[PDB]
Amino acid sequence: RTPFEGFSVVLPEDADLDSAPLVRLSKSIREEGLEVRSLLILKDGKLVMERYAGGVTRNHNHSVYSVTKTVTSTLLGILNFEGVLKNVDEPVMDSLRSLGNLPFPLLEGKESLRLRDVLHMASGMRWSEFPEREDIRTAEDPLVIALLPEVKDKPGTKFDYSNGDSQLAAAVLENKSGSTLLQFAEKTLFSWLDFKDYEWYTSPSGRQTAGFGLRLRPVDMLKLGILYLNNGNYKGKKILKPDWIRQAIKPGASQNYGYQLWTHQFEGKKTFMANGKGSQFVYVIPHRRMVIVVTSAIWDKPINFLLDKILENVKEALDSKDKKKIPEKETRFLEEIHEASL
Repeated sequence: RTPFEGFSVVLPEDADLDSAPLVRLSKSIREEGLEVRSLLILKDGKLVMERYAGGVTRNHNHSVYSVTKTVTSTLLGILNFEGVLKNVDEPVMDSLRSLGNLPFPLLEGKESLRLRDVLHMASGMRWSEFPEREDIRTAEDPLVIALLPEVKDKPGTKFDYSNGDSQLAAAVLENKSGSTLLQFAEKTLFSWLDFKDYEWYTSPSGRQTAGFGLRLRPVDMLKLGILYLNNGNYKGKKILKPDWIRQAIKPGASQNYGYQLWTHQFEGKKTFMANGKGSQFVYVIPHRRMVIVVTSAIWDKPINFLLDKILENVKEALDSKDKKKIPEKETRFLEEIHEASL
């Protein structure tokens, strides 16, 4: 029960959760052979489950893949809080021209793209049809790769899940901040939330990749969720404007995609999440004051499989009549968590 970087560590029952469905969840993960490295559940500010796999400890980091997109959006949010980024309708082109060193053929046809359009994965650049889309992972300059395609659909109208759009969003951040993604994060988000043992893929150009490449501790993923849960406040420090969060969670071109994050529902009520391939999640449930964090290596199932499983059992934990603290229940809980660790 020793507090962990601000967080009280408690039994599910201490936060009005039945531990039994959480034990069943953890057992089901094991016996279905699901490679879940971390599963953290926070409720009412208390860390009620902290499940690590064999070899994984509190201080290990994990590739978070598309969770990186949400971090990118958060950093733009911070620029908005600081007043530097006034308006999501400003053309991305203003930032591209200001950065410079970008040949005109990369810029041609992109004069209408708004920051909103790239945040929404709605640039109109058909990333899904761009044969060299994987080059953003290895090229000298990811921004150059992001600018190779032409704008074909009216910006803001067509959803196409794109690392290129994330990178164009990051260009706005670079121009307005004077810093790369990681540089700005270390001045702001990562400093303010006391992140530890993070790493972010840095291309030869010095630019980070906006859509992927960040590695984080699960506890740091949890803090990112807390920041949104508390409407842009972390431990009494204002970091995001409420208006920014409101816009960020509003569906754009896709009925379920805001500013580099997904909307969802739990108990019929609006929720939202960062997520990444292989089943990485930062899942925020405002009406229950909960954040759920997951890192995994599940490559043979869609990410909704693990998400739905977790949410089913969390619902059972909330609805259960059996919420009394009983030594037998503590032991089965602690023993299952131990087993998962082996």
